[PDB]
This record gives sequence, structure tokens and C-alpha cells, in this order.
Amino acid sequence: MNLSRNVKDLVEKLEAASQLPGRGKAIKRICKLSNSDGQVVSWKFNEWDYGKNNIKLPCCARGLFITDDSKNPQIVARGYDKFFNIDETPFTRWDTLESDTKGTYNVTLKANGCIIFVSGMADGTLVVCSKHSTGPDRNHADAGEQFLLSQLKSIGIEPQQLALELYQNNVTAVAEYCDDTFEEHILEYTNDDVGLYLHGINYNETTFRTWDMDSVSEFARKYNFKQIKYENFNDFTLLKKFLEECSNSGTYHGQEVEGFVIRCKTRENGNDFFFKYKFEEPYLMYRQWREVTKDYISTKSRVFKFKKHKFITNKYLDFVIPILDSSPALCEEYMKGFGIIKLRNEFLKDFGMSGLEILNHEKVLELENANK
Ligand SMILES: Nc1ncnc2c1ncn2[C@@H]1O[C@H](COP(=O)(O)O)[C@@H](O)[C@H]1O
Ligand SMILES: [Cl-]
Repeated sequence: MNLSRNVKDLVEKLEAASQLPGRGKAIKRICKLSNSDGQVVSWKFNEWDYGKNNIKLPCCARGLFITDDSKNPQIVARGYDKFFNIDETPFTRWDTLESDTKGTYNVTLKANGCIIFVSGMADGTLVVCSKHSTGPDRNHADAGEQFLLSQLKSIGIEPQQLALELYQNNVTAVAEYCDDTFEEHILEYTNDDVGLYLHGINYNETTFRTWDMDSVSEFARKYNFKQIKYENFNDFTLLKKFLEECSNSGTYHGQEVEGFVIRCKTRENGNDFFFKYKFEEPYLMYRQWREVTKDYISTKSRVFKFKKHKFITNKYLDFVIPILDSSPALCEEYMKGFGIIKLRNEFLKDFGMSGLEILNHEKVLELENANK
């Protein structure tokens, strides 16, 4: 008779929102369980419908999976809420966050691998889903399932125990997995270590409540998950100091960083809230280099439409075009998404400056080379 996991109100609200023609139309997708052969419903909204005070959503979870019961639907799997970059929304501006949020501020690196949700049902089933798919898509759900079973065998923990512990806490584990079949990202990642990383744990409720990272680590050691680096800053001023110093330095712990995911609790009602701080440079310059490289490999055309980093991009083309012309093997891997970072650093070595050092004296050097 336990109605503590009944979510039929939210199910009714989602079904009603499904019929809405154009604004806030609930998107429904029925998947089949890979273990129990039963069915689970995945709900999802349009991205442009998120994060707007004029568009109230029944739930704000990126990834939501509910059971297929007409008298007691239960949230099988829940992901994080949709959270946005700084200044992207009026409630992620650099001034509103200090006023309306408190500590403790937790900073993790931006994920690079595929995201998977691991939960458990009453029947001991270990339900592994991915971006709105459990049938199964990217099929990273099944890849991560194989990784998880392999790592559970390595510690002798049966998947039944993990499913039962998830069910008893009514939690979904959000995990990032990075296979070697994955492509390279523009900025290098020092936590490649192919396997399953545990990004967090959420309670399967309509509202967003996530475990603190220490509990996540304790759960991960209990189930052979690869731990994730993070740092804690108690106040907003310390966090702004760390973020601005890291941006002025471009190195977190001797590594190139694309972005940070920062978790905190809102000052009013003490609810969890995430926001992203993305370092625009040197990500933009490197991605422009990669795009012009792919354009040359596919067309042998070195004309580009960019307005920023034009001189350094032309120098990069001067250095790299002979390499691409005379190394057909490098072109194939580059098009497949490999060797981007190595070729980038080869150019950075030829030019004699670091990427940040290039960015610092760039208008100086561009105007100087134009003047000559
Ligand atoms: N560590 C992370 N950094 C950035 N986005 C994340 C992370 N973990 C999960 N996401 C979610 O992934 C989605 C965007 O991924 P993508 O657009 O494929 O880069 C959004 O729903 C994010 O909230
Ligand atoms: Cl509800």
C-alpha cells in the first residue's frame, strides 16, 4: 500500500502537457527494459522550453524514466536538472548567484564521456539507461552496462546487490563513461582512464535532490566506480577567486580545462542548484583550427570565414597544410577525430608560444605583423 513512490500526479501532468501543440509539449517515448522485458516511459521537453519563468514545467530533470503501471507509476530513473552557463539566464548572472545561493560550492570538471543512469527495481533488475534510451541510440547504455558488470566482477559484488541498494534508497546513479572508441574533444582530458566514472547520485523524486560528493565517493568505492576529482569552496568570494585565477591561468592542476560544473544550494529553501562556468578561450581558437583543418582535408581550401584569431589561424594553416598534403594517414585520423590535440601542440611548438601566451600578445602581434 506504499504510496510514497506513487507519482501519478506528475504522470497526469506530463500526459496533459503532451497534448500541448507548440509550447511546453511533453515528449513521450516508451522503451522496453533490457532485463525485465517490461516497459518504461521516458519524458523529455524541448531545450528552448527549459529555464524560463513564463514556461513552468512539471519537472526539470534531463532524463526521466517512469514505470508502466496505471495505478502506481514510479520514477525508475532521474537525472540532473537542466542547468545553464553563467549569464545565460537572468538567474545565472554573476551577481544574482551570490545573493540567492549559499555553500558549500562544489566544483567538478566538465564531463567528456557519455552519460548513463543506473537504477534498481524491486525484482533486482539493474536498469541501465542512457540519453532517453534503455531498450536500447548511441548504445552507450549497453557499453556502460558491460563496463559496470566487468567492474562489479572485479570486486565480487553481484549486480543484484547494487540494484537493491539503489532501490532501497530510491536513487539513480548518474555516471560518465569514456571509451577509447570515443573521439577527441578540443581540450585534452586527464581523466581518460577508460571505464565508468560516478558523477553523482539523485533521489527518484519530482524535485531535484542530489547526494553530497563524499557520500558519492563512499558509494563508488563500495561498487568499484572510478572516482571523480572535485574541490570545495565555502563562500562565493573564494569560488570567484578560484575561477578567475584559473581563467587567467588556463590550468586547473596542470591540465587544460574546458569548463566547470558548480553545485550549490539556493539560499531560499536550501535546494540544489547547478551552473556551468565555461572558459571560452582557448577553446574557440582551437576549435576554429580544427574546423579549418577538416575543411582543408575535405576540400583543399584554406579560406575561412572567421573574424577572430585570423593571423594565428593563417600561420597554423601555413604550418599544417604541407603536413596534411604529405601525410594521408594523419588526414584520415584527423577526420575521424584523432590527432587534433597532437597537431595543435605541434603548431604551438613551431610558433614558439603557448596558447595562452599567444592569446595575451595577440592584438599586439597581429597589428605588428600587419604593420610590417
Ligand atoms: N559534467 C557535465 N558538464 C556539462 N553538461 C553535463 C554534464 N553532465 C551532464 N550534462 C548534461 O548534458 C547535456 C548537454 O550535453 P551535450 O550538449 O551533449 O554536451 C545537458 O543536459 C547537461 O545538463
Ligand atoms: Cl507528484
